[PDB]
Amino acid sequence: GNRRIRSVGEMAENQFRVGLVRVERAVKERLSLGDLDTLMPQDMINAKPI
Amino acid sequence: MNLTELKNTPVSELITLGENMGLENLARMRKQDIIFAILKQHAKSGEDIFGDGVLEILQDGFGFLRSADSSYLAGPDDIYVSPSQIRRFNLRTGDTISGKIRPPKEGERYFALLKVNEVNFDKPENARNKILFENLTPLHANSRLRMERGNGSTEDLTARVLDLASPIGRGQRGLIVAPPKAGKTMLLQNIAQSIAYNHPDCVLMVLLID
Repeated sequence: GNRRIRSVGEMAENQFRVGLVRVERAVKERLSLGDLDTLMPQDMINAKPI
Repeated sequence: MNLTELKNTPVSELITLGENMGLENLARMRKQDIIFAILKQHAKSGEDIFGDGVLEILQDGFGFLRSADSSYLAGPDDIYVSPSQIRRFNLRTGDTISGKIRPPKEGERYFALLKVNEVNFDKPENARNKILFENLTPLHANSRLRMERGNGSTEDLTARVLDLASPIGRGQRGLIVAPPKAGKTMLLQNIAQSIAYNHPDCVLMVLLID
């Protein structure tokens, strides 16, 4: 009653969220010093961490 | 604060200005480095810097603004043009760009472009809508580009003989066939002088390779 089962679903959600926050850090660092109507939302999210 | 204005200034005045601004000894320094240091010191005060040049888009996607006084040679004072702005304004190789620039920050080597003010010596709203050169309808030479001076000078004989032999019009595609040691230099000089005298409105460009 004190031990759980963590299958592939949660184990993948955790890693996906880790990659997502690693991307969000750089996205916020860029948008904090960004210019409105200068870049598209596709040139500010590096897909490499995910 | 324009790049060409500082490029036209002599070395002595730039050295004096740099010494008045309170920087490192500029006597043992290149003129380009002096201009770079002056631009850095002037931008540290918060003022804006402006530049211009011909765009040269690289194969990767970025580009620089070459200068005409250096025969479009790769210089340290070239203005970096991000591919984002190229994709936003549909810029191509040859477009004259004039806008505000900033000195390179830590880890950069070239000036960056913030806002473009004038494109091809015209408003960007007129350059965004334009017909490509590959779509223009060709035609034969219609307007007459007379080469005769008319001042009665002794050098006008060459222009008179050229007009009597082969008149030149707008859009002409000719050839000056001549063996070496014939007088091509003087003939080209006379042609250029007659073009600059008779038709000063046309854009004259002399290309001398090798």
